Amino acid sequence: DSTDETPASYNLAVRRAAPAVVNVYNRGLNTNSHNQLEIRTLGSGVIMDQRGYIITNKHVINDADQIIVALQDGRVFEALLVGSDSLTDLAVLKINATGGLPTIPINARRVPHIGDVVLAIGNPYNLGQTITQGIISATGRIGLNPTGRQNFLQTDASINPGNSGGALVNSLGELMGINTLSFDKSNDGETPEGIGFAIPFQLATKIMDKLIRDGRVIRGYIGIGGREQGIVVNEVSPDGPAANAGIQVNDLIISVDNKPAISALETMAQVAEIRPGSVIPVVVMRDDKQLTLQVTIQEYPAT
Amino acid sequence: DSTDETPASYNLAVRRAAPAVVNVYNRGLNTNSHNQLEIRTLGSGVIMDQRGYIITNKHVINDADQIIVALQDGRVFEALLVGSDSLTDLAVLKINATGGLPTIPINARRVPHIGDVVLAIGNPYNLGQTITQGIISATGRIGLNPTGRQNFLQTDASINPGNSGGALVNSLGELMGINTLSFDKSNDGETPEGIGFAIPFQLATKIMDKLIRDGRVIRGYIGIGGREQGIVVNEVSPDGPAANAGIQVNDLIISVDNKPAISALETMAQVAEIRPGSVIPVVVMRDDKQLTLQVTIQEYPAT
Amino acid sequence: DSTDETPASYNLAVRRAAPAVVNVYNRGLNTNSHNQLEIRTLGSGVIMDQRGYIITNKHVINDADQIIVALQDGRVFEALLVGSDSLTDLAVLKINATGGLPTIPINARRVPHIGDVVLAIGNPYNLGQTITQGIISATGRIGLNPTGRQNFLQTDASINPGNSGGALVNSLGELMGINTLSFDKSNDGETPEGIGFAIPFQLATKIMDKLIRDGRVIRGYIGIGGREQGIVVNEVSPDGPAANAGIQVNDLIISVDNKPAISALETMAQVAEIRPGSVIPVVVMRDDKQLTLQVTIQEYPAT
Amino acid sequence: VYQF
Amino acid sequence: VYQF
Amino acid sequence: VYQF
Repeated sequence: DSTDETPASYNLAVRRAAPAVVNVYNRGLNTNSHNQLEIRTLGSGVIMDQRGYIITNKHVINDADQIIVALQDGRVFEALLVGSDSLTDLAVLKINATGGLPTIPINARRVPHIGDVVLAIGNPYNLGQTITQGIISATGRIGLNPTGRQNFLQTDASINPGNSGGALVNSLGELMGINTLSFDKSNDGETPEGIGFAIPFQLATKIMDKLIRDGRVIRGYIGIGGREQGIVVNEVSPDGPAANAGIQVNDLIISVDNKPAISALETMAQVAEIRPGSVIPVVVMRDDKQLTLQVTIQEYPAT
Repeated sequence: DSTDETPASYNLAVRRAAPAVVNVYNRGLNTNSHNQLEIRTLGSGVIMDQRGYIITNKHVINDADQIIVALQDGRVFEALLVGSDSLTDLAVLKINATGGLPTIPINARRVPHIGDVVLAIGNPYNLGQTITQGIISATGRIGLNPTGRQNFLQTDASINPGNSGGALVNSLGELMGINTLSFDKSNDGETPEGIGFAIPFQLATKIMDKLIRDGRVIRGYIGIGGREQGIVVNEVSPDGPAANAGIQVNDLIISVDNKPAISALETMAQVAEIRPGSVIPVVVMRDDKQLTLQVTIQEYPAT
Repeated sequence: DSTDETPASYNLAVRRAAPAVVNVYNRGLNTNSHNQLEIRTLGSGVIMDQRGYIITNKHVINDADQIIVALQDGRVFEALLVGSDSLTDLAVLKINATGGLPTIPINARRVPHIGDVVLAIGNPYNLGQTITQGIISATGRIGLNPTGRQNFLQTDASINPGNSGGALVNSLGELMGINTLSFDKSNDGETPEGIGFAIPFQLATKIMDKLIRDGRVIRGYIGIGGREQGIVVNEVSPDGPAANAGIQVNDLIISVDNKPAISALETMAQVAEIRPGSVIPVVVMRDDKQLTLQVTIQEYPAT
Repeated sequence: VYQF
Repeated sequence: VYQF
Repeated sequence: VYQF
């Protein structure tokens, strides 16, 4: 009836990770503004390392005349847009590294498991830093849009506008992902509950490392469209690889680059890895004939 | 600052129970379809035992030209509708039992407690198997509809369309219930949050066992309507028991079948247990007189 | 594969705190009613001590012709309105103390931490006592309205209509706060998820103690309005302190009452503490001149 | 209100 | 904005 | 449906 007892708490995870999570403000001029900065959109960001590199969502910082980063300790910075990637909806920011910067705990050896308790940390509706608790509902989710699918952690940790670009962490404080999107599909007009997505941390890292190295993310481009044995070529793919190879639409591609092609997704990934300008074999079955065409890859067209 | 630490997780419960939870697809022909199967509605199901008997919601499989059951391991079956019951909104399906089938952990000795952590497992919006975490908010809930009340576990584990017929489990993986309904009542037009209901597992079991034994669920029928000492008879109850007994409306029934009748709910349950065709005493106070009328029960009219 | 295992549960916290949480019914006569009591609004309440003093929200009991308090053990009382305070949205009720009353576990030495697991206990949509689980998302939140800011615990424990005046507790059963408000701001028309506020328990206590001592809450009133070094006076403040002191608007108040005035919030609190009728120094910089005016405080005007 |  |  |  009296308590020397200890309340179940995730405060430790909070104390470890929260300081590294920042408030990102996208400020823009308005014809209305008449020379006065106004907040277009706002969200969150994660301080990845002490050099002052910050991860956030691209849609948070799009078309910004100024980007402001606010730390929980009071410090305010103006940030440099290192680069962004529409495909992953990621963007990297840079800030003054003098003194000390808090960093988000990362553990590359950690395997996120379905059912893991996670906290979402961000700045919903600009109320200030909010911590919500949920679990990992799923992994490898395509998201709301089937096409151009990307791996997503799904979580029922409450996510609202302002949470974008913020962190998802486990009870140990380790970064699990970057909260990006929530599901709103009408489906009879009701409101979807407890369904939000995060870019997995491993992907976040790789993309950040590529945006710091180059102003953008560099991928190989074949310029074809098709749906999932073998794969069918539907897209016109005009110019570039399609012209260089003179590919014929309506054909099925058995294998490419000393590797099998059962699923287009595993294939599309492979295509992106390869450097731009390289030429490799493509195996298609046209009229039940094993035809082979040489083709030059090129850097993925900017979005 | 480094972790050999273990993340708080419900993965164990997930690994124990999830495989037994299936994707249920109700496919129907359309005048539009022109001979092509289209998904009318979709939901989830629980594999109760290795014979391949599956529990799901009735409203999920209603008016199905075909019912498809998809396991998480990839296996797909077409299922036989063993039977359904409007009253509990339950239905049982049967599938090919060759090889091995995963079963949902059941523990009949387990007592669900308010405050127990639970996971909801199902296929919301057909995104794939989703795990949401909540607690048992209440037990013995009537639901949205007061009349014909049934016991419901109430949970704040996020439930969406697609979750119907799926499983609610505790941290040990044990089946707590079958997710059935969520609360949407306007009440000023706002959206109710974290309020969903599940058929308790004990009831699920009893009903499944009755649907496997007979094509339907068999109950005793008195054909009367009334509100809650003694109970008042309001309903016309035309024909059957009411005619056979020639019951007089506006009378109060003190007791029946060697048992007291303080509440109609405890009484209505009793009536359902008794086999159809049996005759027992009914005690009513009409004009302050202890009148007794003999009456023959009959099987509850199909819905 | 078999379980002597123990399900993760918050039942203990439930068993300790729930009995003290009551159903509060605000009943009022209608022109429609024609002499019949109807429920205007309903909510919850917390039994603070065995004398039968109950905390609830003011908006729950406003304009009540009768107030009914229902305990979970079945007991029903009619309650006396001890007092209410618009500022904190709190109200205190009194009921018959004969026999035994359950009390909400309070631990004044306990420090609520961000990330602490908490349960919300209340009567949403009058379904009966509902328990939802969340964490403490934040502390010291102003709420939906910036002006007249009050400290709020923010929680993602599901809160719905009916939860107002009920309790927020930790896993030990200790009272963390009084659920009061949830966030509904359109912000593009979507529905905010997992964002609700509670009056911190410490404040609840102080206010209850003041409402029992006097019919109301007594505060000092300066009658000025201003926004956040030094503070600027904007409000007319007609009569009372402003006239008595003959304060001049557009001036900045450096310090008051042997204490510094960097922020108006820390200052406004101080003003409220001081007893009505007292006179203290006020230091303002007008035209870069350190002018001083004597002024008499008065009891805050009723709302 | 209850039918059985 | 704050009145007291 | 997939372009790459």
